[PDB]
Amino acid sequence: FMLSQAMVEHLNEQINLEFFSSNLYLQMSAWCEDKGFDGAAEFLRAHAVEEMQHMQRLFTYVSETGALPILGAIAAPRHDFASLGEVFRETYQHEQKITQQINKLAHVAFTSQDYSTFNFLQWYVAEQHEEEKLFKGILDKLELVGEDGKALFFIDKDLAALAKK
Amino acid sequence: MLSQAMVEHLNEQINLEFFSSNLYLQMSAWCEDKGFDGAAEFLRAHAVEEMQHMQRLFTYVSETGALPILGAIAAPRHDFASLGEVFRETYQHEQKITQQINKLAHVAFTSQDYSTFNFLQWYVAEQHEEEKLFKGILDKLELVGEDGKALFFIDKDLAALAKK
Amino acid sequence: MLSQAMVEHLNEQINLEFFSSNLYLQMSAWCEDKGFDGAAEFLRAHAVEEMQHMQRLFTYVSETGALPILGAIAAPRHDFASLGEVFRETYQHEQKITQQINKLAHVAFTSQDYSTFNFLQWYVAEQHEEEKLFKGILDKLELVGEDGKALFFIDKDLAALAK
Amino acid sequence: MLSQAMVEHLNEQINLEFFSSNLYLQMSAWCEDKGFDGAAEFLRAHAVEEMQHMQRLFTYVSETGALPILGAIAAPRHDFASLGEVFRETYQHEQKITQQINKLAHVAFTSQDYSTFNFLQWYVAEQHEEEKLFKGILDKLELVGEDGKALFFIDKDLAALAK
Amino acid sequence: MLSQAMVEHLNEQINLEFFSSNLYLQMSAWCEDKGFDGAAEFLRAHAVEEMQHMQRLFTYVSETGALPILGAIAAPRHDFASLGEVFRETYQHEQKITQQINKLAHVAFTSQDYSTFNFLQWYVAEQHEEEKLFKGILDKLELVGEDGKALFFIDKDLAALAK
Amino acid sequence: FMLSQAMVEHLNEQINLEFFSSNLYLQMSAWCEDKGFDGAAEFLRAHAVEEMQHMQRLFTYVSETGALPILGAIAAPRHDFASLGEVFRETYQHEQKITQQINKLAHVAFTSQDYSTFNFLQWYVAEQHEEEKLFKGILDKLELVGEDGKALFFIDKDLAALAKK
Amino acid sequence: MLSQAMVEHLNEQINLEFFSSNLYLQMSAWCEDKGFDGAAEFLRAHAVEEMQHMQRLFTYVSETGALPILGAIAAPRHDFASLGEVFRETYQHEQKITQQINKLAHVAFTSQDYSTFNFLQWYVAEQHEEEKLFKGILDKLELVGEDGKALFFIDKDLAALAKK
Repeated sequence: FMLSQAMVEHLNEQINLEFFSSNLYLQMSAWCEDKGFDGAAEFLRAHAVEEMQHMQRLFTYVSETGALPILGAIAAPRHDFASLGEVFRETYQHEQKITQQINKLAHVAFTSQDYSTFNFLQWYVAEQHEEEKLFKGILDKLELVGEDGKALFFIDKDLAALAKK
Repeated sequence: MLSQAMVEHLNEQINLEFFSSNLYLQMSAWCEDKGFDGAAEFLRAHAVEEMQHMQRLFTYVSETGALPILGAIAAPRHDFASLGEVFRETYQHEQKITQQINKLAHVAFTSQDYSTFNFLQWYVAEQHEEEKLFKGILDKLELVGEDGKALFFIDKDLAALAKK
Repeated sequence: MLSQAMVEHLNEQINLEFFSSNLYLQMSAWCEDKGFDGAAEFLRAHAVEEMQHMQRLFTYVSETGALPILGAIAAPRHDFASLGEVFRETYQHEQKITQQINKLAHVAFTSQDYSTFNFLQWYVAEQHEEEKLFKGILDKLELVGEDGKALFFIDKDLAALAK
Repeated sequence: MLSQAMVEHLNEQINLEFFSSNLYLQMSAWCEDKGFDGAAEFLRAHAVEEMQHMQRLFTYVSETGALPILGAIAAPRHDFASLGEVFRETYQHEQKITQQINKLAHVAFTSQDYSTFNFLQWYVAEQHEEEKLFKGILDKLELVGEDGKALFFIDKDLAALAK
Repeated sequence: MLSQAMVEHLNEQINLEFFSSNLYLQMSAWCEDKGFDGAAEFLRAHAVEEMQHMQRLFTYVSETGALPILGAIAAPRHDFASLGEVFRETYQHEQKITQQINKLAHVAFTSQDYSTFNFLQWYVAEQHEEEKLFKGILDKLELVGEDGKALFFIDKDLAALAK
Repeated sequence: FMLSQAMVEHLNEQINLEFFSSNLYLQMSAWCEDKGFDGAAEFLRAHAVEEMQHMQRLFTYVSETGALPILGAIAAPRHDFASLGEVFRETYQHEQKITQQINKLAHVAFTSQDYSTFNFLQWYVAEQHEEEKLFKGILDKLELVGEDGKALFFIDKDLAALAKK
Repeated sequence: MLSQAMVEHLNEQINLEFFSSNLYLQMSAWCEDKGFDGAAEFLRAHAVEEMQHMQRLFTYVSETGALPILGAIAAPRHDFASLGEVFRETYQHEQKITQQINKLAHVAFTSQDYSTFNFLQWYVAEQHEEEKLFKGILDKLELVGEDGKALFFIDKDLAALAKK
C-alpha cells in the first residue's frame, strides 16, 4: 500500500538490473584474471560485490514497504572481451546506463509524489556520482599511457591499488 | 590442467550455487512478507553463505587457469503456500546440492583429478552439516504442527538459529 | 521566510503530532488496565517518540522566525474493545500521519520551499520505519489469533520491542 | 543417506571402539595393581581418548539421520603376564583398529559414500599417530629389557607420555 | 584391606554404573532420532556424568590395592515408545541406582568398613540431587502433557538443564 | 609394515626429487643474483627453502610410518641459463613435473588402498595447485611487458615483492 | 675479486657442507628407526645448522661477484651397526670439516685474500665448539658403555642437548 503497484514494478526492474550488473562485473573480473591482469580482476571483483550491495539495499527497501521484491532470471553476462581497454570502456558505458536508470527512477518517484521512494533513491543518486568520476579516470589513464603491454602493466597496478582503497 | 569436461561440470555447479543463493533470498522475502521475520533472517544468512560457496568455486576454477562462466541464473520461485512448504522445499533443495557435490567428487576421482577431488571435500563436509540443520527444521514442524501458534514459535527458533 | 500558509500547515501538523502522542499515551493506559504491560510499555515509549516528532517541528518553525502555536488538543479515545483494536487503530493512525507528512512535503515542494522540503525528509524516512513496525504487529495478531494465550505471547514481543 | 550396510559397519566400529576403550582401562588397572603407575596413567588416558573416538563416530551416525546402536560389550582380558605383554597386546590391538578403519574407508569409497570417506579421514590420520606412539614403546622395551630396573625406567617414560 | 565380598559388591556397582551410562547414551540417540535435541543433549551429558561415577569407584577399588574388574556390559534398550517413556525409565533407573548405593553403604557399615562407607558418602549425596532432578522432569511431563507442542517446550527446558 | 615396500620406494623417489628441485631453485637464484636480478634471486631462494620443507615433510612422514627414508645422491642442477625468462620458463615446467609426480603418487596410494598415505599427500596436492597459478602469473608478466632490459627491471621488482609475501 | 682457485675451493666447501647436513639428516633417520629419538632430535638440529653453514658460504661467494656452484651431493650412508658407530662417525666427520676449514683459511692467507680469511674465522670458531661437543658424546659412550640401558640414558642426554 505504501508503494504504488507501478513503483514496485520499477523497483523490481532496477533490482534485476543491479543483479545482472554485479554478474557482468564478476564475469569481467574473471576475464582480466584469465588474461593476467590481477589488479583489474581484484578491482572488478570488488566492484561486483558493491553492486550486489546496491541491489540488496533496493531489495530490502521494497520488502520494508510491505511489497514483495522479485528476482527474475539473471541473463548470462558476456564473457569474451577483446582487450582490457574494452573491458573498462564497457564498464564505463554500463555505469552510465545505471545512472540514467536511477535518474528515471527518481523522476518517477517524484512525479508520482512517492517522496519516501524519492528520499530513498538519493543514496543511489549520490553513489552513481562517485562511480562516473572513478571509471572516467580509468579511461583517462588508458588514454594517457596507451594500451601497449607496458602501459597495461602499469595500469593494472593502479587498479590493484584502487581495489585496496 | 582441468579437463574441458571438468570445467563444464564446475561451471554448472557455480551456476547452481548462484541459483541456490537466489532461491534462499527470494524465500526470505516471502517469509518477511508473511510476517515470519525469524525465518526471513535465517534464510537471508543462508543466501549469503551459499553465495560464498559460489565464490569459492568460481575462484578455484580461475586459479587452475580455466575460465569460470556464470551463465544465466534461473528465476527462483517467489510464492509458497505456507511456511512449511518453504522449509520442505529448502530440505529437498539441499539434498539435491549434496547429490550434485557427490557426483562431482565422483567425476573428479574417476578422472584422477585429485586436486579437484581434494577441493571438493570442503563442500562434502558442509553438506553433511546442511542436511542435519534442515532436517531438524522439518522435525520441528512435524512435532508442533503448522497452525498459527506453532509457526509463531518455530519462527522464534529460526531467528535464534540465524544468530550464529 | 515561511509562507503564511506553510506556517499554518506546520502548526496544524504540530497539533496532530501532539494529539497522536496523547492518543498513544491513553492507549498505553488501556493496555496496562487490561494487564498488557508489554503493550503499555511499547505504546508509552511510542508516545514519547511522537512527542519528540512534535518538538522537532515546533523548533523548526521557531528557528525560521515564525511562531509555532499549540492549539487545543482534543481528548483521545480511552475506550477500546480489545488489544487487537488498539493496534489496528494505531496502524490506521500511523497511516494518517504518513499521509499528512506527504501532503506537507508536497505543499513545500510546490511552494518551492526547498528548505522545508529538506526538513521534512527526516519525517518521510521515519514514517517508512513506523509502518513496517506497526504492520509487523498486525501480522503477529493475524498469525497467532486473539485468544488469551495468543495475547499473552504477543504482549511479551511488545515489551521486547519496547527495549 | 547412509546405506543400511554402512550403518551396520559404523555401528560395529562403534562397538569395537567401546571395547577397545574398556580393554585399555582394564589394562591400566593391571598396571596399577603391579605398581606401574606411569603405565596405568598412560593407558587410562588412552582409554579416555578411545572413548572419544567412539563418541565421534556415534555422533556422526546420529547426524546422518541413522540410529547408532551400542551392542553388548564383551569383558576385556584382565589377566596379563607382564608389562611387556600388556604393551605388545596394545600395539597388536591398535593395528587391528587401524585395519578396521582402513576397511571402513574402503567400503565408504567403494560405495561412493564420499561423505563418510571424508569423515573417516580424521581416523586414518589418528591411527598413523597411534602406531608410531605404540611402536616407540615396544622399541624401548626391546632396548632396555624387562628386568625390574628396566621396567622402573620405562614406567617413568610412560607417565611423562601421559602428560 | 577390602573384604573379598566388598570387592565383588564394588565391582558389580562398577558394572551397573557402566551399563547405566550406556543406557543414557542409547536413550540420547533415540531422542536425537525423534528430533528431541534438548533431551538428547541432556541425556548425553548425563551419560558422561555416569561414566564419571563409574571411574571414581574404579579408582577407589584400585587405590585400596584390590583389582577392579569390568565385566561384560549388556546392550541397552534402544527402542522406546515416546519421550515420556524415556524419562520415566530414567527416573526408575535412577531409583534403582540409589537403592544399590544404599545397599553398598549398608554392607560397608555392617562390615565395619568405615573407609568404604566414608567413600560412598559422595554417592549418597549425588543420588539425592539426581532424584530431585529427574522427578522434576516427570512433574513437567505431568503438567504439560505429551502432545507435540508440549514435548516441544519440554525439550527446550531439557537443553537448558543440559547447560 | 604400515607402508608397502613399493610405497616406501615411491616416497623415497619423491623425497630425492624434491631435494634436487630445491637445489635447482637455489642454483637458479645464484644465476639471477649473478646477472643482477636480486628480486628474482630473493624469490627463487625462498622457493628453494619451501621446496626443502616439502621434502622434509615427506622424509618425516616416511619415518613416522616405521619405514626408513633414504636420500641418494643429489644430481648437480644446471647452472648456466640463457635469460631470466628461460629461468622462469624452466621453473614453470619443473613445477608441472612435480605436480604430475605428486598426482601419480596419490593415484598409487589410492589404488593400493593406502588411505593414510593418500590422506597425507592431500597437502601436496593442494600446495602444487597454488604453485602453478604463481608461476604461470610470472610467465604472463614476461609475456605482457616483454624481455627487454626495462621490462626485466620492473619484473624483477615484482619478484622482490612476491618474496616478502 | 676472488681468484678462480679460491672460488673452486669455496664451492668444494659449499658442497661438503651440503653433504654434511645430509649425512646428519640420514643419521637422524637411522636413529629414529632404531628408537633413539633423543639422538634423532639432536642429529636433526645439527643437520639444520650445517645447512645454515652451507648457506652462509653460498651467500659469501655470490656477494663477491663469483658464481657459487652446488655440484652433485654424495649419498650419505644410511645404515650403522650401532648408536655408538653413529657418533664415532660424526666425530671423525667433524674433524674432517675442521681440517678442511683450516686448509681453506690457509689458502686464503697464503694468497693474501684477507677478505676470505676474515670470512672463514666464523667457521674456525664454530668448529672449536663442534669438536668439544662430539668428543663429549664419545666420552659418554666410553664411560657408560654401549649396552641397551647405557644407550637408553645416553639417548636421554642427547634429547636434552638438542633442546638449545
